[PDB]
Amino acid sequence: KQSHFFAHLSRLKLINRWPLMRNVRTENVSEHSLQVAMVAHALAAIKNRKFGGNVNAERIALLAMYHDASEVLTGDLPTPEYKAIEKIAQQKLVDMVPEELRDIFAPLIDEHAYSDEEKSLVKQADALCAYLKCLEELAAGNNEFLLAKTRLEATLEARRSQEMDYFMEIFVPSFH
Amino acid sequence: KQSHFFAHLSRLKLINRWPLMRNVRTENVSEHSLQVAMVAHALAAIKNRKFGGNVNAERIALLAMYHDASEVLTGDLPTPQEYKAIEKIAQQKLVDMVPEELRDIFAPLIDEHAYSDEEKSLVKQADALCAYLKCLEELAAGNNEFLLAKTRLEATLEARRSQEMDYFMEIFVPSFH
Repeated sequence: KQSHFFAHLSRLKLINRWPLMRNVRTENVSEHSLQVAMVAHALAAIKNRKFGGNVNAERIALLAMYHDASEVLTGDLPTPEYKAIEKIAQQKLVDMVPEELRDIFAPLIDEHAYSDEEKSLVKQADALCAYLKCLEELAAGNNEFLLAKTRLEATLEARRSQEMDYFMEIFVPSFH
Repeated sequence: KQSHFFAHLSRLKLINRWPLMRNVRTENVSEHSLQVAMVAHALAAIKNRKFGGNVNAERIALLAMYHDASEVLTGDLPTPQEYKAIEKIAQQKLVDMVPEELRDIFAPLIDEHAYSDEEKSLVKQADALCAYLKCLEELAAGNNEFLLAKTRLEATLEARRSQEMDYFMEIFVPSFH
């Protein structure tokens, strides 16, 4: 009868990111995830408004909100077959959803269920938010994020798009 | 041409909730908004799935995400009403920061203006639930400062009672210990 799904989701805030480093401010996955939802929805809106897109931006936000949800079960594995830790964790999380509601939540949690465009937008937003964390940490005189900023920059180019270009041009200078 | 909008949104994680009590763990507005969006979405999908709903559950999530956004300009004012006009002012300040070409997208998310009545009701249900869930968390960690808030959030929840909330409470809420 009773599901522990939301009980586990409530632990996202407990999972800390960037653990191999001194952080001026510790960022948890719940915070990261809201920021990614917000950036991803903006990328989607921009693509629709300016670059011919036909994206469900509200849907994109919701995917972004759940994208790192399995980490309540695994913790954060920092990136310098673990896609298999992740797949298992996502399934175990989806298995907690009552059967009659599970088809709602499965494509939110399971990244393999994302269309190629949805996953592109979500991963653009994730890299920008990671990059933006690097700038905030830099701006507060923390040089430990120098390296991370440089590879994030390689990632950002790899995931380059018109909507990212716009975002970077218009909203990112303000983070200095 | 450069907007400070997202630079200000980034600050939501700096704003702390329940300021007048000792918290076992301090909850920020970013952590709250996410949990509200998750709850709001679930209350919308449940209504749709089991109780004859026709709501856009993704729209509802988005709104929930932005419901407290203006608090990056005002901070958090605990629950006691000209303070509504002041929140109205902070919102429009935030809206004014959006590039003109996107402002019609963002304006309705920040101001309680888009909101259809069912849509505003689901977000408020979710906000009350998440306030209540936090009271449960603190009580179960040994913190009696939250009893009183619990008692008054239960009256708020009765007042906002719905079928989909009844479902949520019965299935998902006892597990928070």
